[PDB]
Amino acid sequence: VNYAARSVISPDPNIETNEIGVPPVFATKLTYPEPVTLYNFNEMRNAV
Amino acid sequence: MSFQTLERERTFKNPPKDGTSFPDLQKAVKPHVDSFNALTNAGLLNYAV
Amino acid sequence: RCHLEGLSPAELIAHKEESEEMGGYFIVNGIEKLIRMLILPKRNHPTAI
Amino acid sequence: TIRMHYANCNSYNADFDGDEMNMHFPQSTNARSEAQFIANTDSQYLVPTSGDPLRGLIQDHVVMGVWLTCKDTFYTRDEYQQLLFQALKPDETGMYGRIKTLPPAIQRPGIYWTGKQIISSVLLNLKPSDRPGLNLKSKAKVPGK
Amino acid sequence: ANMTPFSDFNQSPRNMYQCQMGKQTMGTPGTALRYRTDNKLYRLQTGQTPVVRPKLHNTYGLDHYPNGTNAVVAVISYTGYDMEDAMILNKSAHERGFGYGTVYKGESFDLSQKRRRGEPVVHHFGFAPGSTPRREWLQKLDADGLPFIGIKLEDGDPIVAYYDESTGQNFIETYHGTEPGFVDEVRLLGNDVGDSECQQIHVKLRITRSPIIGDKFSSRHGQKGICSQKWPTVDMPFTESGMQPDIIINPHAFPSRMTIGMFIESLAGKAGACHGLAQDSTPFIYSEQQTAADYFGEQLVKAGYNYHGNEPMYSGITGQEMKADIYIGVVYYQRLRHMVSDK
Amino acid sequence: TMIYLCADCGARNTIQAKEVIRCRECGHRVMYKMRTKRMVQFEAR
Amino acid sequence: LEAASEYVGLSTDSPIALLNANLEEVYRDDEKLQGLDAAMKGKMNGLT
Amino acid sequence: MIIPIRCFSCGKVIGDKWDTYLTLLQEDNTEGEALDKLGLQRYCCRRMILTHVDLIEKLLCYNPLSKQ
Amino acid sequence: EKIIILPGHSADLTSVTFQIQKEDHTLGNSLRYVIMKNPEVEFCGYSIPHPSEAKMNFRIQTAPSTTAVDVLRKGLDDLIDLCDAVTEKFTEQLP
Amino acid sequence: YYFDEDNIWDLDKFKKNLKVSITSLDQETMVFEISGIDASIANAFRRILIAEIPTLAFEFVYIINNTSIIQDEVLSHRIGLVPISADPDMFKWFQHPLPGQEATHTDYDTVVFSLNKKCEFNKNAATDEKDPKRLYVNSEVYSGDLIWKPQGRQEERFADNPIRVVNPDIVVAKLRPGQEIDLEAHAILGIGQDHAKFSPVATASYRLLPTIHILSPIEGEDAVKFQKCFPKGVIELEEGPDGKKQARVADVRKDTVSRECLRHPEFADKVQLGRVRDHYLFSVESTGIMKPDVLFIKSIAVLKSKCLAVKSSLQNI
Amino acid sequence: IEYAVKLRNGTATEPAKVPLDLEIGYVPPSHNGQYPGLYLFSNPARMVR
Ligand SMILES: [Zn+2]
Ligand SMILES: [Zn+2]
Repeated sequence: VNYAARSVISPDPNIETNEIGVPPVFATKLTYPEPVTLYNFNEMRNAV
Repeated sequence: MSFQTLERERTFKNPPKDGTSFPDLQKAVKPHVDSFNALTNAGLLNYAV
Repeated sequence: RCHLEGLSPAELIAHKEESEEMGGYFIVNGIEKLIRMLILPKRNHPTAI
Repeated sequence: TIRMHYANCNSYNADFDGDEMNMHFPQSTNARSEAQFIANTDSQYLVPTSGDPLRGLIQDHVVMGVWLTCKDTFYTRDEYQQLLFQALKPDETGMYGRIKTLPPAIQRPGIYWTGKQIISSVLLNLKPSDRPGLNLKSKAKVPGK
Repeated sequence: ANMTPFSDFNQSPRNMYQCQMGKQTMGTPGTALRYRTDNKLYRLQTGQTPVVRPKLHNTYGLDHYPNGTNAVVAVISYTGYDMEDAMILNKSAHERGFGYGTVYKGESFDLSQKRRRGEPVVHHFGFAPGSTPRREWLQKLDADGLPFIGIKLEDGDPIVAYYDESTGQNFIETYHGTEPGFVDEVRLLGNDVGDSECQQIHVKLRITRSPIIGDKFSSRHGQKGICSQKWPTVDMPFTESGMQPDIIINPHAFPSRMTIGMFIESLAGKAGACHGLAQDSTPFIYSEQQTAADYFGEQLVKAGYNYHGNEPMYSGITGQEMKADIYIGVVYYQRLRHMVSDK
Repeated sequence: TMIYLCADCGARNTIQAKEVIRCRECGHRVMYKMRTKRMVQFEAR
Repeated sequence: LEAASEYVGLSTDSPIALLNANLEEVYRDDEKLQGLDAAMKGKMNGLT
Repeated sequence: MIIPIRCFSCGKVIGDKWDTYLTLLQEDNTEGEALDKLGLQRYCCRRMILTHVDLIEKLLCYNPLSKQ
Repeated sequence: EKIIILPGHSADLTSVTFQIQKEDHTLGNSLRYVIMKNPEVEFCGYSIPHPSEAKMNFRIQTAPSTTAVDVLRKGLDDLIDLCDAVTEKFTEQLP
Repeated sequence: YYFDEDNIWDLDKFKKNLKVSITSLDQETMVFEISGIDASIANAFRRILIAEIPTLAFEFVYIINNTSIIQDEVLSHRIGLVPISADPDMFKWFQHPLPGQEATHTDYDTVVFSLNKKCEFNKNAATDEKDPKRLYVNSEVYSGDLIWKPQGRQEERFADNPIRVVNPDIVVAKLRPGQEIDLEAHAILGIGQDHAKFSPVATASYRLLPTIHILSPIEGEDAVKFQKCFPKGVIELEEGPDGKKQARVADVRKDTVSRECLRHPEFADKVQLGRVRDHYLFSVESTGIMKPDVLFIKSIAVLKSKCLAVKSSLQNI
Repeated sequence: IEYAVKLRNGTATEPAKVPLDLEIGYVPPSHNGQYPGLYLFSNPARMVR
């Protein structure tokens, strides 16, 4: 499958039980689409 | 026991030209190279052919 | 049948092997291949099955 | 390398010695929506072979729990405030304006809160908007003897 | 198996793990590395002799070939990160030169294979008569199509330059590894008896690999872990003397594994380092009449520290002492080999 | 032309491209390249 | 010794030769060994 | 390889404190306590210049530019 | 942005969360100690979201009389006076 | 909301309760007692000593030629680790290069050191003695050869105190005939929290003064045992005409918390070991940079400065 | 054993009567037991400790 990374995994107690850490390489490299509407144009502007 | 260091350093600076310092590594490799020596000498190939 | 048997570690470091070279490996294309020892039934000893 | 919390561990059945986990990312919005709602970690709190809970706090947290709940532990003002706050961590999780505390279990001649008082303080500061207080009686693991 | 101190205090599965996993330490594969064209070699920049060592470890002469380092391991569950078999790594020690791995990847290039058939030897290394790009080619590749010695390479960049004779247009092959590597030596492997062109190059890339979060470490009893957070040096615990323990192991990991041999090793190390001894730890020496623990403890109380091995440690972030004392030993952490390539 | 090293004898051999590689005195069949003067920077980390 | 000699049935002061001969009779067959080990592990688990 | 300047746990400098340690075992007939004359009181900065393999002097005898 | 007030502050500015950037326990702990010597404060504890990113969440709950900003100001002045006393005695010690 | 009414802040009472004494002070080591200070301030003083105060160190290293055995990145690292003697406040900070990166050096920011040694064969050696100090000239690349290069104004700025390496005898690399090292190291200012090589003081740490008190006075040979447990000097056997032998705690500052007694079966009743909660015993051993007096003074100075910083940036709001 | 420990030290070496490597294989008799045949083995490609 595309859009799916993989790594060896260390523990962290500080984040949450919900949340998961994501290293910078996965963040900067894992992409997903976002439609652009009236009210989040500002965010996508900053993004690009 | 104590750290053999002065022997280590003196073997490092000028390697021993007499005999390989740690003989038991050779006695560990002994099986293979002795089988091959027994190939060449001690008449192994000759008997076969 | 090699040119290193009995050579004292000085004559080894003067060549390009490491002092306590142990030898025992056939070299093939540069990847030192070796014959694992296997285990066989006992020689000549008439056993039951 | 990614980072997770101890809690989920006993579910994924990893020892975190250096084993590795696939991270996926559903692209569209239908998929991530149904995922976020049906399969959000807390919403899988009961393993479905039986009813018993499969998540939980683990080794350090549990024995330090036996050391904090124990009646022999007393905290002053400074340590109590600091510890309660470290437990809550409001802003990043959110939801609250100002934290509320309990009065000290023993007061004179020095003000010393007790540990179980702090576990109760946490249970309070996560109280829902208007839900009546919890009550429970159930056997612990460490036998009393 | 013999060179695992106190090998007779461990639950045999753990001695089995430590055996099978010591055979993969990132240790010194020898001393002649300039003349080894092997594919992937690992060298541990700063290894040192174990302070606890079974005398056979000197007899077989391993000291030529050390495997790992000696870390002041404080058994403690303080950071909170080091649970579930992981551990920590004191950042100051991690930057002052703890196990500082160096990978060697020697990749070879052979124009002999790529010629189709028929026409004679065609391709050669270098810059064919004609122009060459300036932007990266002339930066890296010297003049002979052989790269500058020691220039840092990034994935998208050439390593060797060869050209067909017919088209006369230089081809290129880039460094297909995805991690900044260096170049140490390039060997122009002559073909044979003689009278031939350079038909093979051998470029030995020296990747550098410091301990990155995930790089497994291991004591000599089966406690393979992960470097989890690289905790800052000032936020670590500390004793009445001042030594920040360099690597924090987890207490909840010793039961359910039966590696009490490791605690014994801690005692032995803190004894050996103090006086200047090399504590003999061959299996089966110390019998039930007098425990090994008692002997090493006599040694320690001689040196000045507590007799069970304990030591009083003040925490780092609060400044007050830990109510109960803590355990500090001197263990041998033969670093493992699984860090970034696998991950 | 470049400068190399005989692997065994260690002698500068100055071979030019499209040539018979060999040690001009040894008969050996391997040559290392030598590191020239080059300005590289490395952070002290 | 007590448990084993009891399972085979001979006394504790038994003759060594007859004891050994019985034992030899014991573990050529294999089911009697399961009996012996049941009894022996019984006594040992008691001691433990 | 070379002595690990600035020992791991503490921050003391021990670079120069090996070539003057080695010529104590060498010619003073002393034991491992020799290093105590060097000013190493802890036992972190003491498991550095005691049990360090100087594995360079066995490696520098490999110059390719031997000229011999 | 050294100190920025996080968005949970009550309108009365009675329960504010300072967020000091580029700082760790080194100042957080001692500042908390000095603040707790102040009677009119009800709650003052410090935390860190994640040690990698150097952000220290502070937090002060105060009595209705004085707002928390003035409390922090006085606490910082008091910590400075503490260091003043320490340096005074210290530099008196040696010649 | 409960304050206990004895925790009131009062600068006069605090300043009066505080006491400092300096046991020993040398050019390198300093041991002194602070007292009347709560734990957190001791933790802060220790932290600022280790982490926060600045000191020059070799950040960048430009190699022009390095054919030595030692890996190049290893050699740059190990050069960086050496310490340099220059009062770190005579310089400014280094504005780090964002894009637009080259023109980022000035005479106040960075100082340059340079070394170069080519190990050439020494022929005067009679026989084979691989010292190798005698077989080869310039064999061991020392630290003392890192000879500073003045950059303009600096030649008169630091004329009174030359910017030199702290220890002229550290080993940096090792050579044999034929190879060479040639490089220049750019040294800048640094804050220890980023990297350890900046931290001026190697070892700065404290102990809470132990307290030994004998509940029931021991007798006779047990006096020998009790003197023998703790290290020398801290336990005297009292010359008392009544009876024959007892033991009392002379001076505990030398003692370690080792807790040897409490293991004994018979002693456990007779002695406790506690800790004076407000007596703090600092030890600070410098590395090569500055007199530890200046270290501690500048450490509390740095705390003062960071408090001023947060104070002003608050005053803005 | 006797002739071997003689062969090590001073006594001259004649052809070894019984070679040290030999393992004399006495198989005792017993009911329902391994068949008893005295086994005097003298070949290589075995294990010897
Ligand atoms: Zn040649
Ligand atoms: Zn140290």
